[PDB]
Amino acid sequence: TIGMIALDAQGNLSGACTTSGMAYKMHGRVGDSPIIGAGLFVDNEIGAATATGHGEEVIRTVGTHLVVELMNQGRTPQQACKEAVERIVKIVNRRGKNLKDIQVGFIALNKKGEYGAYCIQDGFNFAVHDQKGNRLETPGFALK
Amino acid sequence: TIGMIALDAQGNLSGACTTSGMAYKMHGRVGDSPIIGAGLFVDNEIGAATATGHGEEVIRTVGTHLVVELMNQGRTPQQACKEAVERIVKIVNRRGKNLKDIQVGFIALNKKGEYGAYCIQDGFNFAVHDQKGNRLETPGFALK
Amino acid sequence: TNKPIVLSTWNFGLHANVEAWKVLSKGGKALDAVEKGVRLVEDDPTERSVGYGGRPDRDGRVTLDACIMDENYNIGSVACMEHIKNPISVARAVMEKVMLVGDGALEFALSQGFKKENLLTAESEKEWKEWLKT
Amino acid sequence: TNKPIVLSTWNFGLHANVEAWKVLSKGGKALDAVEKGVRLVEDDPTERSVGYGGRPDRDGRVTLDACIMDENYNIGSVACMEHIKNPISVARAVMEKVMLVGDGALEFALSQGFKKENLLTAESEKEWKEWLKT
Repeated sequence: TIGMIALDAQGNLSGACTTSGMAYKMHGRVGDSPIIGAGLFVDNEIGAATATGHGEEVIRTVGTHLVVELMNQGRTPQQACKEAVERIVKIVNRRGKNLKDIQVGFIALNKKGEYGAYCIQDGFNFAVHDQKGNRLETPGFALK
Repeated sequence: TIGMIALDAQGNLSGACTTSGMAYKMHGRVGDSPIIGAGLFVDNEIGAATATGHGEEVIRTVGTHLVVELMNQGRTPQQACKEAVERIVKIVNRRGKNLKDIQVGFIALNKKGEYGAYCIQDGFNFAVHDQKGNRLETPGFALK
Repeated sequence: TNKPIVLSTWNFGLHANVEAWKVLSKGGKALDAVEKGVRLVEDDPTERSVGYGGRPDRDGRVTLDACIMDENYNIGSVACMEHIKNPISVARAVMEKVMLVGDGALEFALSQGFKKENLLTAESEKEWKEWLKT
Repeated sequence: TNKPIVLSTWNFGLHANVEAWKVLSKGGKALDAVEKGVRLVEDDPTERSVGYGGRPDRDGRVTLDACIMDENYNIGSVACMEHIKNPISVARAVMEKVMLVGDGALEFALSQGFKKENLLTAESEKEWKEWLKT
């Protein structure tokens, strides 16, 4: 999967999410990537977010809509991604599952061009390009 | 479409949404009804909601997740349906569309068994069954 | 706490709620109640916006969409599924065995013991053909 | 305000961002930037989680999923679509002409001028056949 979100020179947000899905999935299997609350959400009055990972968990938590509503409530993009990850962590536990068996990463942007990310497990990076250049950055993770 | 949400004697929530979708749709068209942000959302710690109306609109606003999140913040089920529709009216306006062409509404139930409903336009109704029996109620609506 | 309680959409909701209440009033699970409730409408060919009533797509194919969600964040969904009268129950089997679409949804349904049925009623066929003329 | 700016997931977002920046640095629209950026990875047969080169489903079918959202709540989505290399662009066509799946998504794609292509690379076909052996 790749998810991509941008803020342009006009101050407008947009995003895209595209995937081939889980290798060797059952025919007709769809994950979170084409689902507007889940793999991608954009509200031009607030911010944008995109996700990747185990599709099942992003879907079950409607994750990017959550990240954007958190930004709406006053969280920074980084805080929003973190709190959304922490909700998946609590649900995984409530389900009696093992956190090691799931990976989700969120990235987020607000109107001001602030940005942030958080993920379940180490090993997820994201790329950010602004007028200072293109950088590969490594966000915080829950599973320590 | 029918959407149905329930709170059982153990205090647990569940929901179901099933449809034949828009009459004479393009082949392959999917609306809100099978999408966990959109036609239906359940969080057993908080509440449940299910949607009515134009499927495309419920998908773009991730409407039932929004309702449940509003309940999470402490809105009553009626307040959360109302605020969800009000946010949505604002989006319809931002899009340059006519409210008259758009129906979106919601029914919701919290962990205490309080319930609520709201819609853009008059004419929707919903059925409620508790120990006072079964009855068809008409909710508030935005387009006066 | 007002429990048990069930809500559903539209006037056919009133009728589905009677079936839900058969489960809920005896202390049954919300998940079983909601499944039973909406299957009433799926099964009724005179309910033309759900299941075996349902008005076909422009090519004349009845394609159904359903999802289900339980009390512990389990989910199942099927979309654009043909020939199965009770997509809620297919969604339930997805949830127990998260989203399938099109031919794949039907294949999984068949593997779980559901049977193919012709969901296009004479009435729906008739109405489809009038719409094709306009 | 820090603008323009683009974020993308995973290390292949680094080179995807360079493509997106060709639009953004010239004052172009976010929508066009994110479509060009992810298309670069769709096109890459070496990136086996996106588009061309994607590892197929268990039956050997490369099925793709994508969605797009602009700055004014316009959305388009395709899921389980075969034979079209750039599903983001079909999704954009859905959005401008909200969700199509399976054969129907392909039929719409072909109607908008997209072309049928074999998305299964020799490498992907061979690893899929090796996966079957287990």
